[PDB]
Amino acid sequence: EMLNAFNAPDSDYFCFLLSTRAGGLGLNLQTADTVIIFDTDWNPHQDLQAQDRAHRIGQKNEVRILRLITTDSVEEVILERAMQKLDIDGKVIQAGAELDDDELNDTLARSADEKILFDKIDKERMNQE
Amino acid sequence: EGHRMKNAQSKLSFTISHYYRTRNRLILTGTPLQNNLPELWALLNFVLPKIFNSAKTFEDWFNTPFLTEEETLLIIRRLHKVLRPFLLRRLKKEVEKDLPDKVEKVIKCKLSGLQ
Amino acid sequence: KPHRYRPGTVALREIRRYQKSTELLIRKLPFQRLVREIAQDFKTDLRFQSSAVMALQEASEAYLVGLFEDTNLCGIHAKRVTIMPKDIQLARRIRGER
Amino acid sequence: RKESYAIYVYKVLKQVHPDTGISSKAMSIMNSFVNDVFERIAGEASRLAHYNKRSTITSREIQTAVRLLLPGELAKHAVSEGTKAVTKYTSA
Amino acid sequence: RKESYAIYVYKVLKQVHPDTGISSKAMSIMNSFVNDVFERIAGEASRLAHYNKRSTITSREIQTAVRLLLPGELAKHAVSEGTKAVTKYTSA
Amino acid sequence: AKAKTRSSRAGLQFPVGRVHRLLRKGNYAERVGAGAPVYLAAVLEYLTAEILELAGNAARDNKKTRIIPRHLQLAVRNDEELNKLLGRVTIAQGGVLPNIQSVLLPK
Amino acid sequence: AKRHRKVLRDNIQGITKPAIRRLARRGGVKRISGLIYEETRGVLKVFLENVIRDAVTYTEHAKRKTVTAMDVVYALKRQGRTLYGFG
DNA sequence: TCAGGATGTATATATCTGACACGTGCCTGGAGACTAGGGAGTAATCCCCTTGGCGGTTAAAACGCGGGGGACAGC
DNA sequence: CTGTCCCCCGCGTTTTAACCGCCAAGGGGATTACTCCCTAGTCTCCAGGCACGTGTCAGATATATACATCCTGA
Ligand SMILES: [Mg+2]
Repeated sequence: EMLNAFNAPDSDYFCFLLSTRAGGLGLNLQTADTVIIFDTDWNPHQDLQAQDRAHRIGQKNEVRILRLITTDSVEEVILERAMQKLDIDGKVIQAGAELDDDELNDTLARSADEKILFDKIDKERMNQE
Repeated sequence: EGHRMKNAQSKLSFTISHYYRTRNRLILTGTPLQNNLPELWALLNFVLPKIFNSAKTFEDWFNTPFLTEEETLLIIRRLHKVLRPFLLRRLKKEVEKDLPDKVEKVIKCKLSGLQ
Repeated sequence: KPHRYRPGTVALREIRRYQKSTELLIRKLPFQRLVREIAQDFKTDLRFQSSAVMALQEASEAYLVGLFEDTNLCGIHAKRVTIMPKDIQLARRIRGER
Repeated sequence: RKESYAIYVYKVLKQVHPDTGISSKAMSIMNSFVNDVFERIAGEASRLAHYNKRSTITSREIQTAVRLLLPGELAKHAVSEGTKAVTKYTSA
Repeated sequence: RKESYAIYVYKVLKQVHPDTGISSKAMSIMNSFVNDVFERIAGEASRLAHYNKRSTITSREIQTAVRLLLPGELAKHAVSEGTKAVTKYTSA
Repeated sequence: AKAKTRSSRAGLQFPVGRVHRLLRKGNYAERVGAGAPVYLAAVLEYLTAEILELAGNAARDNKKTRIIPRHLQLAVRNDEELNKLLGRVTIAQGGVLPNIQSVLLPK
Repeated sequence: AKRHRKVLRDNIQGITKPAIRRLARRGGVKRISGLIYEETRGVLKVFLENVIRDAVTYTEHAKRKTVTAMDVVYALKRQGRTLYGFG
């Protein structure tokens, strides 16, 4: 039901929550758009799978992704171990400040227009008292 | 999603060998297995119950991740050569070159007072 | 109306059934959690062999079953067939457990 | 190595009910049974000798320990058996 | 001659209730009390050594034996007292 | 060559030396640690003292100045932990605690 | 619930009403009053506290962190409830 | 519910003894000094087993609910 | 022995957590090597403790006397 609903061009919702272990594989979605990672990955391949769910043959829009890592923490540690694990992929392939809103908006920008939209939002964040 | 096969020790793998008469098998995966190397072997063994001599034979047989060009390129070249007729792999770049961008970016954030 | 057995018929069937069989009667994972919690009150960060837990459960069920046997007997003594807390407490008091 | 009495229990079984086998679970039970009895007898013999201010456990102490451990006729037969075994042993 | 703890029990009594005396029957009871406790602790310490495949009974084994013998507060205080005694003993 | 007993070294009222010998003579183990009999003697003293204290209290309650078996019984049976410790012990001439069930008593 | 699971009950509640009933059936109990279930849990809890306390004491003595089957056996043996089959 | 009385319990006073507290001489068992050697402590490896969580099914637990049988109060 | 009422049991329906399989890290339970120091063994000395007498007073026992306690007519 959900998968068909994701495919529905007039989807009421714009986002959905997925299990890394389950949803990471279970999705054919060329109407996918942006991906946000929270779980982190002890085995980088699962992220590669989850990440690339968003762009399969037929994918029309530019995909953007995010990985939310906390500053000075165990997540950085795990992340770096995952980065080390990626080396084997290279072996196969060859065989054959951080919260600056403007900056964040730049990394998330497709056009300066979105920055402008957020500007209005932050002005609203200010407007709320 | 043969990636799941991973460790031949699993019950899944075990019971598959007990499916007996299956005269022709095929594995689909989006990626090679864990960086240790035995996993790759296990799948290759699973697929073709011939490729073996030790579960961890690759640690010596293709001792590249475990000299420069010599231990790298030549060994992984032969890794390729022996796996050339067993692994089929192409990249989306090679196939299409139509992915809109590199579609990549990570971010970092501070903890709240509570956190 | 649908068939209904006279209350107690089923009870006797269960008694025969459970006395005849030998398997454990308490769900293992619930049992483990109980054990682990209790263990935390003497020392934290303990591990258990899975067989250690099994040893605890074999003993635990043996204990409770024996208790129920004696409890049942007490109820009978008082001309009842329904066991009550009073019978459990008595049985333990007579045994010298309290 | 982890010695046990499994082989001895096994042999005994085959001298009583030659066709009957035994599960490994039952075997471990029998193993712990033997250890239990051994300890009980030895334990009694130990303090028994101690009670008489003696330093050596002999067959006399083991015998008495059996009489002080096993119930009724069971004890009588165990004593009879032990006596016989020792008799033969010392002869040979 | 036959030793006992009569004089030690007596001294302890004098250290608790200086004025209070003690009958010979009460004393014989206390004597057998001490022997009982001694044996229970020593017995547990003994098997602790066996359980760990060791052969020396030290204050660690005895301490544990106390924890495995005395209930609640008796254990807490007995252990505390044992600790202090050994501490002072080896300190001086 | 000034002598000083181990009991006095530990500051205990029990014969540490005797205890040490007993541990060896009772064959509890192959070896007996130097701190063993010390630790043990302290425990023996501790328990002895606590009972005697309670026994003396019982004697005082009965206006006696000498501890008798009855007092020992009262002491042990009243204290919860001592009762548990000596739960399987019959004390000669101790008797039983005063105790009549309310079901037997008049209304 | 959906918004918040709120499913934390208790580990003692892991011993269910029917689990207790089954034990009683093996015991030979024909009929069980409603207060038994709570009383039984209380009794079991105590039983386990005593055995576990002994078992972990042996574990501490041996300077280990994993409680073994033999430690449990020793605990039970200590209390006069010798258990066969676990070495 | 209350006073009288019979019994029983408790309480002060001798008094009397034998059991406990205490002094003394002996002697063997405990302390001191010294030596050997092996048991226990301690470090370094390794790898098997434990733990935490998730996925997915399904027997079982929970829950309501009528109604008859036992618990129980009375006599 | 009798009445009565209440509450536990049988049973259908629905929900849910146990069971099993999987995955990943990793950390304590084992091994071995080495060393050192703690205790068994032994010999010598000496006073702490034990058996034995000996005094004396704490509690047992009479002995007379004052109050609590239980049963009953009122
Ligand atoms: Mg696929």
